[PDB]
Amino acid sequence: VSMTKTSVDCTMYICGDSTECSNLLLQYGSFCTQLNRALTGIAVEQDKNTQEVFAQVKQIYKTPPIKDFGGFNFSQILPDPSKPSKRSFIEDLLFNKVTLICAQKFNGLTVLPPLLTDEMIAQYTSALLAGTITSGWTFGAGAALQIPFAMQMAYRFNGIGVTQNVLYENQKLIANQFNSAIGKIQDSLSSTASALGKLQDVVNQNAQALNTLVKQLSSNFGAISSVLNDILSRLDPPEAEVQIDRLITGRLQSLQTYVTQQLIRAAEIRASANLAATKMSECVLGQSKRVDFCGKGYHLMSFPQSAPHGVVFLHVTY
Amino acid sequence: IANQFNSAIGKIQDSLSSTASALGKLQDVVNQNAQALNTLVKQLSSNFGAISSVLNDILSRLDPPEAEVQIDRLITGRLQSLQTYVTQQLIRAAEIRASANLAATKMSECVLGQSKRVDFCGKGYHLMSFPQSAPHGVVFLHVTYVPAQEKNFTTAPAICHDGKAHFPREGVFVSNGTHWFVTQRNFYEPQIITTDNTFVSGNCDVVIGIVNNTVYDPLQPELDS
Amino acid sequence: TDNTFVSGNCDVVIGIVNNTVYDPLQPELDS
Amino acid sequence: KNKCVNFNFNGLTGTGVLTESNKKFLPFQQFGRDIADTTDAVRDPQTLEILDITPCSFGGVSVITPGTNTSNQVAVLYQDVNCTEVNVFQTRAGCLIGAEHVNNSYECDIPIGAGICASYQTSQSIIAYTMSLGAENSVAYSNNSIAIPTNFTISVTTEILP
Ligand SMILES: *[C@@H]1O[C@H](CO)[C@@H](O[C@@H]2O[C@H](CO)[C@@H](O)[C@H](O)[C@H]2NC(C)=O)[C@H](O)[C@H]1NC(C)=O
Ligand SMILES: *[C@@H]1O[C@H](CO)[C@@H](O[C@@H]2O[C@H](CO)[C@@H](O)[C@H](O)[C@H]2NC(C)=O)[C@H](O)[C@H]1NC(C)=O
Ligand SMILES: *[C@@H]1O[C@H](CO)[C@@H](O[C@@H]2O[C@H](CO)[C@@H](O)[C@H](O)[C@H]2NC(C)=O)[C@H](O)[C@H]1NC(C)=O
Ligand SMILES: *[C@@H]1O[C@H](CO)[C@@H](O[C@@H]2O[C@H](CO)[C@@H](O)[C@H](O)[C@H]2NC(C)=O)[C@H](O)[C@H]1NC(C)=O
Ligand SMILES: *[C@@H]1O[C@H](CO)[C@@H](O[C@@H]2O[C@H](CO)[C@@H](O)[C@H](O)[C@H]2NC(C)=O)[C@H](O)[C@H]1NC(C)=O
Ligand SMILES: *[C@@H]1O[C@H](CO)[C@@H](O[C@@H]2O[C@H](CO)[C@@H](O)[C@H](O)[C@H]2NC(C)=O)[C@H](O)[C@H]1NC(C)=O
Ligand SMILES: *[C@@H]1O[C@H](CO)[C@@H](O[C@@H]2O[C@H](CO)[C@@H](O)[C@H](O)[C@H]2NC(C)=O)[C@H](O)[C@H]1NC(C)=O
Ligand SMILES: *[C@@H]1O[C@H](CO)[C@@H](O)[C@H](O)[C@H]1NC(C)=O
Ligand SMILES: *[C@@H]1O[C@H](CO)[C@@H](O)[C@H](O)[C@H]1NC(C)=O
Ligand SMILES: *[C@@H]1O[C@H](CO)[C@@H](O)[C@H](O)[C@H]1NC(C)=O
Ligand SMILES: *[C@@H]1O[C@H](CO)[C@@H](O)[C@H](O)[C@H]1NC(C)=O
Repeated sequence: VSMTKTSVDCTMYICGDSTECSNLLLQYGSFCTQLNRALTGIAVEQDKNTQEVFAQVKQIYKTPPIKDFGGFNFSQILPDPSKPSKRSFIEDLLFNKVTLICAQKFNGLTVLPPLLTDEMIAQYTSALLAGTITSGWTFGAGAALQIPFAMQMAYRFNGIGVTQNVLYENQKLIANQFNSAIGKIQDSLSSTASALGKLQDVVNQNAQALNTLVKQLSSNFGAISSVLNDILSRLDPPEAEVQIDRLITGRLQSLQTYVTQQLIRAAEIRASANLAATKMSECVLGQSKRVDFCGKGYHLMSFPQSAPHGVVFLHVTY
Repeated sequence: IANQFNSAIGKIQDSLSSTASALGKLQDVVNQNAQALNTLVKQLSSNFGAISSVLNDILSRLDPPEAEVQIDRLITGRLQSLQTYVTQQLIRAAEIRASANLAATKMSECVLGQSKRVDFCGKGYHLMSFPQSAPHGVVFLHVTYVPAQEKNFTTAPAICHDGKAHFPREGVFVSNGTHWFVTQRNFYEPQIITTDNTFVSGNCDVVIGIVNNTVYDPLQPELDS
Repeated sequence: TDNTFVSGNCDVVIGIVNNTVYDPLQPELDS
Repeated sequence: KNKCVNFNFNGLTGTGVLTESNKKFLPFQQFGRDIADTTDAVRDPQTLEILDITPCSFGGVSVITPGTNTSNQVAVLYQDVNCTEVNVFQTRAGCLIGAEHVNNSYECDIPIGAGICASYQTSQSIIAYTMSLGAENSVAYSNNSIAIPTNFTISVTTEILP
């Protein structure tokens, strides 16, 4: 959903600590100003993605002090107030399995923090999870309406064709089927780390692009040296402007290549962010009569889970 | 519904005329293009390392073989400006085409048809959508069903009458403290429990939460005829 | 009869079989 | 040490902040470098010491102001740095001056970051407050308790797509 926000300064990156080099950069006009506005718009859209996805409601729904789950065990999906940061037992594993930046952000680029902190993003999921357990299907389309969870699985069978008489008779057997399904996910994410690799690839995609842009400063780009001050010392000021122009042109191509990828990768994330905004709407909030949109099986109700630079969906299927 | 719907249409006409920031979604698309067009034009005033940004100035000063060296500096900077513009326009169009697919999807599902998917056509249960022409885009007016007034009701998953559980064919069970009623989920309409609105499945010893009650049978009063 | 509806006849639909459909109105009249 | 200076060491030059760390170079290695081959630390040509090189303080200047039709009040924001240059307050995103920290959280107006939003309110200025996620709603839950709508409202929502 959210992609790492990075604002690269084309004043410092192109010309490190050099005024005369910056005079050569001013010869190219708005190229610096334009590349900054492109990365700025990315940082704004990534903040708009979290608002259009994570928060589907304008109210914070919380669980009552007396927790009646209808036989299921929701302690895994529901947050724990005992921890210093509010998160579910599953999201605690989601933060650990997804993990230098300090060295590169001192090179003249800036990694911007997200507008919504992980504690606030978890409260969005806490509002959606506590709502579906209590308000169920109502709160997505309007004001929250309290409904017993024992009856919140009854109409969901009526939507997939199963007569709701199966629920109330098999509710004891479904309690074992659902609780075992949640337990297998916790063991899958904790033991196997390749399930969250979709988010790790996004972080690795950014970290590789960030490392790619920084490693280009050591390149010659056709110039005699890769250091601006070294060229000014070894060559005359007019003769250095020719060598510096090769560095600036090569470093601009480094930004134009990085900014191009970031604009393309952002559209890739926004394509998945629109799906996350659509899935939370159809899967989490309501019931999906569609097939295999919420995953394999007849969809019933979905559980959103906060994750770094994304979101994890738990889809209860029949 | 007439007072609710007809006033809701007027609220939008009052919101669009008085508040101009509601259309900022489309205003940003036009501004995104203007900022891309203006940036592309302002590059011709930049020297790009050349002595001047005017072709007639370079051709009139340096030799034809000397001008090609400086003109090479302009075109290289002007290609990088034009390629960057085309790069963004291809990316900006991908944003517009992705929204056009949603516009084509909502036009069929929201406007043309009826979408059961929640909050795809907007907050509320979708009824119908009204398309409106807008510059470089489209404005959708979605008629939705939003519940307003509610009240705490005593509910049970089942009704125990003859020793067999009774389940609603459509709706849920509610009670106002007098008699158990069968009402719609989105609307409260007290109705006497009858064999036509319920179906017999299982017994009273299985379902958790079943309550004892009497189901009206229309065949019994007709026995006198 | 509460779970079924009468449409057409037995001489059209392919695959129709002969059976006895329970009618709850019958035992109530005699009892 | 511990200041922004232009240093020239042996045949190496640069600009940054010199700080002695716990790193230990090999006796035959005078200069260290990072992943990018940019020098993160040096050894003094005279005295034997390990001086980590941290670049000078820099960041983005984020101007937070209401529209020209509202007011000329401005809250300057610095990124990834404490207050150095410089109602001088500090935030999670960095040093934020011109805005007043408020414990009461309201609806987000001007986005900043790290869950912080700014607005122009009350003798009125710009305030920096924690972004509110919406009004807390505790929905009662019970086995026999249910909420069935007794009345509805038809609302027409306006969706705008290019
Ligand atoms: C739901 O699962 C949790 C798992 O932590 C249960 O909590 C504990 O589970 C362990 C076994 O893994 C027991 O030994 C403990 O006695 C349980 N209680 C505590 C306080 O740790 C929890 O009891 C299960 N049931 C519900 C409804 O939460
Ligand atoms: C349900 O709510 C609607 C409003 O959403 C009520 O309609 C209003 O009723 C009052 C009664 O005095 C009138 O003064 C208002 O002018 C009505 N407004 C509209 C938009 O018509 C309605 O009365 C409520 N009750 C029912 C049964 O619908
Ligand atoms: C709850 O619903 C019942 C059934 O609709 C209400 O009972 C009716 O009340 C009205 C007004 O007092 C009487 O005129 C009817 O004859 C009653 N019908 C029956 C069959 O009892 C009851 O008043 C409602 N409110 C309460 C107190 O539960
Ligand atoms: C609903 O009615 C049933 C009987 O049809 C009640 O179950 C009986 O409970 C008594 C003790 O109170 C036993 O002596 C009977 O043998 C039970 N009968 C059956 C059919 O098991 C049941 O308790 C009633 N429930 C309520 C809430 O009134
Ligand atoms: C149902 O059984 C009848 C025989 O009892 C099958 O054939 C019918 O026989 C009667 C005479 O007894 C004829 O008048 C009918 O024209 C025959 N055909 C039908 C369909 O009525 C009949 O084929 C059996 N139907 C099925 C589908 O099992
Ligand atoms: C019953 O309806 C009320 C309508 O407000 C629900 O709201 C509760 O109202 C009581 C009034 O004393 C408050 O004390 C509760 O704190 C309110 N709860 C919430 C979360 O708003 C109430 O939840 C409904 N259910 C009950 C328990 O009667
Ligand atoms: C749903 O039913 C259960 C069981 O009757 C309720 O839990 C009881 O609550 C009372 C009153 O505080 C206690 O005396 C009991 O020990 C509880 N019994 C069990 C089995 O837990 C529960 O309170 C009801 N619904 C809610 C959410 O309150
Ligand atoms: C160099 O001169 C300084 C003067 O203080 C002395 O301390 C040091 O031991 C000499 N040798 C080295 C290591 O440069
Ligand atoms: C500023 O905006 C307000 C609200 O739209 C308006 O009433 C006022 O006339 C505007 N003032 C100017 C100078 O435009
Ligand atoms: C800012 O102050 C905090 C708290 O004293 C300190 O931990 C941190 O190192 C400081 N950062 C900077 C950039 O000075
Ligand atoms: C916020 O709370 C702190 C700690 O209690 C207090 O020192 C401070 O005066 C409060 N500020 C405001 C604006 O209420």
